[PDB]
Amino acid sequence: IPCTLIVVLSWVSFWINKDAVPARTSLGITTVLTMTTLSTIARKSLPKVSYVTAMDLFVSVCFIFVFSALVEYGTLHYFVSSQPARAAKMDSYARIFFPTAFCLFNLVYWVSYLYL
Amino acid sequence: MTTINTHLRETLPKIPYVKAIDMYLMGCFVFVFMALLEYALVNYIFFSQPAR
Amino acid sequence: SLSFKLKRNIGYFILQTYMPSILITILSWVSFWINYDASAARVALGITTVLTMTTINTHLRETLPKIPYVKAIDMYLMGCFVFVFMALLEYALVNYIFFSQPARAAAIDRWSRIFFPVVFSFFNIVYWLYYV
Amino acid sequence: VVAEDGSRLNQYDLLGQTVDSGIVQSSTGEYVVMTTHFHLKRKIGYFVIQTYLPCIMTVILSQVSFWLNRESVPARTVFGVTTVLTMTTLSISARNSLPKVAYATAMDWFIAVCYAFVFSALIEFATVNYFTKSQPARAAKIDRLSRIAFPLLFGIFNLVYWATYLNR
Amino acid sequence: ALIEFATVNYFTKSQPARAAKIDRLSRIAFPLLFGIFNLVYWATYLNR
Amino acid sequence: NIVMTQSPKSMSMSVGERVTLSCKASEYVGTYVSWYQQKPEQSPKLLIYGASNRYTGVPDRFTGSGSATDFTLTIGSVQAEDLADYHCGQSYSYPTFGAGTKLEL
Ligand SMILES: *[C@@H]1O[C@H](CO)[C@@H](O[C@@H]2O[C@H](CO)[C@@H](O[C@@H]3O[C@H](CO[C@H]4O[C@H](CO)[C@@H](O)[C@H](O)[C@@H]4O)[C@@H](O)[C@H](O[C@H]4O[C@H](CO)[C@@H](O)[C@H](O)[C@@H]4O)[C@@H]3O)[C@H](O)[C@H]2NC(C)=O)[C@H](O)[C@H]1NC(C)=O
Ligand SMILES: CCCCCCCCCCCCCCCCCC(=O)OC[C@@H](COP(=O)(O)OC[C@@H](N)C(=O)O)OC(=O)CCCCCCCCCCCCCCC
Ligand SMILES: Cc1ccc(-n2c(-c3ccccc3)nc3ccccc3c2=O)cc1
Repeated sequence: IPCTLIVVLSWVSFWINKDAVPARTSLGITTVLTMTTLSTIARKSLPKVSYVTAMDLFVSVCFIFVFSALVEYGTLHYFVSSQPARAAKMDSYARIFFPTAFCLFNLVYWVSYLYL
Repeated sequence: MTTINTHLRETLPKIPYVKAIDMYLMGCFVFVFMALLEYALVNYIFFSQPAR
Repeated sequence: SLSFKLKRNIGYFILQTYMPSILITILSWVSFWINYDASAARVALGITTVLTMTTINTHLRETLPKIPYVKAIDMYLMGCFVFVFMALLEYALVNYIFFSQPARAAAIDRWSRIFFPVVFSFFNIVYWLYYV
Repeated sequence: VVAEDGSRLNQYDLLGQTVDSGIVQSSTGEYVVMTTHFHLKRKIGYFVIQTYLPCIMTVILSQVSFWLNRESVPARTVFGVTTVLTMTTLSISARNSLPKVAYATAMDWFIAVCYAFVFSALIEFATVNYFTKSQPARAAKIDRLSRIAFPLLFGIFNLVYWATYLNR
Repeated sequence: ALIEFATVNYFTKSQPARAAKIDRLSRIAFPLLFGIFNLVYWATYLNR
Repeated sequence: NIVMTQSPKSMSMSVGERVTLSCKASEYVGTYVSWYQQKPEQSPKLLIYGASNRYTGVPDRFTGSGSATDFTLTIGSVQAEDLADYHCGQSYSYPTFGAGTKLEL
């Protein structure tokens, strides 16, 4: 629950006005630090095994999602100066491609692991 | 970087020398610090030369 | 029966929990010297101060037992947190009336500059005469 | 006699040993006591990396905020608050390794001076911002003086501290 | 609260009246609902 | 080795007075210094062992003190039979002796 809630919090950035740079930057980076703290705790639950468990695959995918949101904002802001239409449509495209990808990953993950 | 180092140092004992992981964390810190100093330099000198 | 009367030395706690929170409250007061035109700066000060106080508390409580009643150190930390929170709420009040009437907003900032340190000193005197 | 390979000391160095013999008067009589003293010198490396370098780094970062433009109030405010927060975290962390003694150690004094420098930098910024838009000349002058004074004072303090604590 | 601010910012500079309306409604709704929840929660876990 | 510097080289005092002989150790010797009285054409006699411990048959006026590197032997109210040489030695390590101290009137 905390990891997915952090992921949706990262999504929230896609609706913030593209002009407010400090707001969205801080949103993304704070999401990242919260993600790393959560990963540390979750892995600290169990012994130090070198292989990948189902829990830390989930946490790693959540971290990738938050990182994707932050880098996406960075690229959008960079393209503002070059091409306005590119960034304008990029925001809306991300708004849909992020939640759909997360729902799809959830479906795959839970189907594979619960039915095993 | 500070909090990652903090969480790491808890597990190990207190040894006088630097471990490979400690040297890696130092390097990553120094790179982040240098990026911050790069922005500091850019901001200091921008008002004079916008091209520099 | 052999009994011992132990008096606890306080210097360690001055170094560990009392001085940091006092300094964090002093930091909180800086917000009133910053122009009330700046929202990001003042909110940064207030929020960072609140969170630093919470960090002080969380690190402190990890070394005591789960006790029902309020300890004196708990009283001090709660009061300091209330002071930091009041600084943040005062800034919010200023920001609510910034555009409509900057004169009264400046008056409120000035009064805060005067009366946060004074009320803090009164609270400190009450606290340190109640226990000491 | 101490065995050559027999050292389980992580944080200390065994300089040598001393023996003596004496007498102690107890409540049951006069007893011979044999004493050995093992002389140990603590290794500073762990504490250098874990406290001294972070504190110096936070001081450097706090002073780097002077070179920023006065037209960036949020940025310098973030610098000040985050440096103070880092100093508080470091001060809470440092003591956790030592017993809860009632006096200040050399590390405590170093951290106190570093906290003072971070706090002073933030107050200098507050003053500069206060004098901005009314007396810009004064604000710029004090910022320019600070850019030299703060690093030099920190360096002089470091020289004195290390000289007086590495020669005792 | 975060979602409400996001909605306000989305609707700002396009429908300012709507943004002001939702903001001034939330200012009364959120404390009221939190107080109602607190009262119910404490009444049900203490009257027991 | 461990050098035991004994001073003064010589000294004279009448009968009835208090004197203090001193012996300095180079390194640390703990309380492992002994004091010896050697009358002319005779073998040494142990007076003080440990650092402050009168050997059996030693009058109560002789008394030793000191620890670590500094040691002293105070002869309170010297008599006429206290004229001799006085050697300090350390037994912390392989023994070393001070150069000696002659006592005249
Ligand atoms: C740490 O904590 C412990 C435990 O709480 C304390 O120990 C208590 O110490 C006090 C005083 O040292 C003890 O009180 C003493 O009780 C004695 C017996 O009481 C009988 O007589 C009284 C009436 O006088 C009856 O009410 C009672 O029921 C008993 O029948 C008294 O004799 C003692 O002297 C009293 O009387 C004489 C009369 O000449 C007076 O001069 C005295 O001043 C005094 O009034 C005294 O009252 C108490 O009992 C202890 N507790 C326990 C559980 O034993 C330690 O004091 C406390 N501090 C430290 C440093 O350890
Ligand atoms: C592990 C569990 C974690 C779960 C986390 C997920 C949380 C999901 C929780 C999701 C709930 C999020 C609530 C925040 C949304 C704010 C309202 C909004 O965005 O839309 C309302 C809009 C529609 O009306 P209009 O358009 O203004 O009409 C006039 C004209 N424009 C026209 O349409 O003609 O404006 C309003 O009316 C504002 C009143 C609602 C404010 C909040 C009260 C309810 C919640 C108040 C407080 C909510 C309580 C929540 C707690 C239960
Ligand atoms: C292994 C290791 C140990 C310490 C640090 N560290 C360094 C720091 C100090 C010198 C060189 C590189 C980083 N600064 C800091 C500044 C502020 C807060 C924490 C740190 C910190 O935790 C990073 C990694």
